[PDB]
Amino acid sequence: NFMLTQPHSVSESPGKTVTISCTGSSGSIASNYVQWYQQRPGSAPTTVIYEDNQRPSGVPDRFSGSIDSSSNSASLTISGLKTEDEADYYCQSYDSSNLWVFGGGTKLTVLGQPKAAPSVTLFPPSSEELQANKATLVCLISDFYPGAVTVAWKADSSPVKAGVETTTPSKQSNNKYAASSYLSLTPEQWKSHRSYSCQVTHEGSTVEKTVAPTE
Amino acid sequence: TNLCPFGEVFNATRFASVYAWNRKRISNCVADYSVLYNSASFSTFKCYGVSPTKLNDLCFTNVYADSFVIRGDEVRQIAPGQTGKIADYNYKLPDDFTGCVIAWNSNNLDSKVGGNYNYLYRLFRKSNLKPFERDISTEIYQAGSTPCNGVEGFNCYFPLQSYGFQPTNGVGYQPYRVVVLSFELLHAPATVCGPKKSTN
Amino acid sequence: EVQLVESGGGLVQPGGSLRLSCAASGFTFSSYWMSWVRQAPGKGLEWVANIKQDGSEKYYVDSVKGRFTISRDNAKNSLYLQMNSLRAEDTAVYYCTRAGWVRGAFDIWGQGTMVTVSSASTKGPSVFPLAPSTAALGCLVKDYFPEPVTVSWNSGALTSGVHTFPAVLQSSGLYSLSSVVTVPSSSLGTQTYICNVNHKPSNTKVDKRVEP
Ligand SMILES: *[C@@H]1O[C@H](CO)[C@@H](O[C@@H]2O[C@H](CO)[C@@H](O)[C@H](O)[C@H]2NC(C)=O)[C@H](O)[C@H]1NC(C)=O
Repeated sequence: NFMLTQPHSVSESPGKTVTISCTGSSGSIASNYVQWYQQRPGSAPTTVIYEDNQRPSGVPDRFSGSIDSSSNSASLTISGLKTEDEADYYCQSYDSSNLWVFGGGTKLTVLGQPKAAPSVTLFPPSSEELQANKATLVCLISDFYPGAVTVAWKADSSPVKAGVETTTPSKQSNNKYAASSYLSLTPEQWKSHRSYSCQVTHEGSTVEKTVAPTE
Repeated sequence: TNLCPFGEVFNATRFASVYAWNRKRISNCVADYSVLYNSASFSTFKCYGVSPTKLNDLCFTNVYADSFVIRGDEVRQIAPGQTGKIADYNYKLPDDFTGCVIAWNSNNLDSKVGGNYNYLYRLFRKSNLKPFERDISTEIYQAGSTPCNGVEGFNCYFPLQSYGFQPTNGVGYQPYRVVVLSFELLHAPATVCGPKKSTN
Repeated sequence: EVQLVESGGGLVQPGGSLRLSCAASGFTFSSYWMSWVRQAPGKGLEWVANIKQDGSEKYYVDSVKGRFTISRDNAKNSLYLQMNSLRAEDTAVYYCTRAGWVRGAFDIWGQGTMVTVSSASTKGPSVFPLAPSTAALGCLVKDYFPEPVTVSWNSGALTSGVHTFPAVLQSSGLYSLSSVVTVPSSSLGTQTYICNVNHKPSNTKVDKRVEP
């Protein structure tokens, strides 16, 4: 039960320095070697850092691994950012109980434009679909940067684990991103509650939208 | 092809205590490091100053296999720049250390229902140990300004404490066996190499 | 020059079998450990299996333990993964990697091979209206398989405010998307606003009138 946990997304300017953390959950980071893998969308991963601070031949000086003896965590650091570095970065180590564990990954977005809050639109199930004994709420997110959000659903104040289906954000043609989240419901549950809520988190700021059956 | 005595150092019935840590010089042999990485059984395996993979194609004057026992949550202190009970008064490692640290859980061997107090560690010391220094002194730690004259009371503490290794202990309390390999490069015969053994 | 080439992926319905194969080149294959790392689409990396460089010890994840068998032919410079009794969660891209001792350093990554495990057959989608309250309406293209699908607006003429969102592979293994257009408030009531869906595999075309 030794998980590696790293944040979801970080961002910085064309030149800057940026640091991605990777903290062990149960077991000592620096009890074994910690690797870092770069992965641009659709491509295979490549190794930027092996054996704690070490970089393969070909990787620029900008990348630098390290290990914090205090927080039980390693950290990748990219001094003097370059837009080519925009990718997902996974950390990885080994443990005798859970062999070859991997991090969650972190999307490093090199900011080419100002950050932008997402425009969220939520639709209730249609009159037609309610006839069909099904009900789907459609939450539509667009025009946000960088490309990562977090979508949560609240049944009338309360969380909803089942039924939710959410797309991974994809680039529209202004270099911003857009995603959609669907709540697969039943007509019984839809008419039951006073309202359903779609809550989208993005770089701290959360945007909420809510609909009510009665009409 | 003299095969270096790693079977004797790692597979060893009795290990030392950390304040009184064992050492085993290694010379005049061919060192098959392949077994030590391909194992995967060890809980900690990190080397400092040299990548393990490129060790078969390496030669050294002497290898030093320090071997002792500490509790689970103390292996972090066997590393450069580390501090704590073990790294300061029992076994210190230098900043420019050049070698490997290997440890595995030994609660099935160094524990016993009731507690195996056989292994000790040092509680108090006048000051920190120099790198690779040993301290087997049983001198009563004078914790006041009044001397102790060789027996402990108030302001007087027998400096060696024990380890209550029980097989139900928490992992951070369970016993581990550490083997610290030290590599030496003197302007000297350099009589220890790995697989690439075409020079003799 | 190191390169790894995975083969033998594709589509298979649940409970079935499938055999992957990855071809090594440019390095001493008999001198490295070999591992499979998978990656569910839109999700992270997960290690799957590792095999010692003779084929003596094999290791896996508990997820696939008992169902996946790893092997290797050192002479033929090839690594294999016999995947039997597959599930939906096994859907991922399956990379083959060099690791090199046992403790890390997954040196090189092949380009991967796709493995899709879906019990879904080709089906045309149901279409539902979004019926707005600047307004925004659209259509809901539900439960079709496989991708792609096509959405025109107002028989192909309207193209100004349209935003066709990507689909989801829902729990049922059936895709579903929705496409919307923002329009003037005073454009409703006096505008047809039909949406035209074409699912080429299922060959079903559906035009849906969207009205407040
Ligand atoms: C400690 O002893 C074990 C066994 O007594 C050694 O291990 C074996 O290595 C051979 C290599 O040919 C394998 O075929 C066996 O399967 C291994 N057995 C076990 C139980 O691991 C081991 O190498 C010894 N330790 C050291 C450091 O030499």
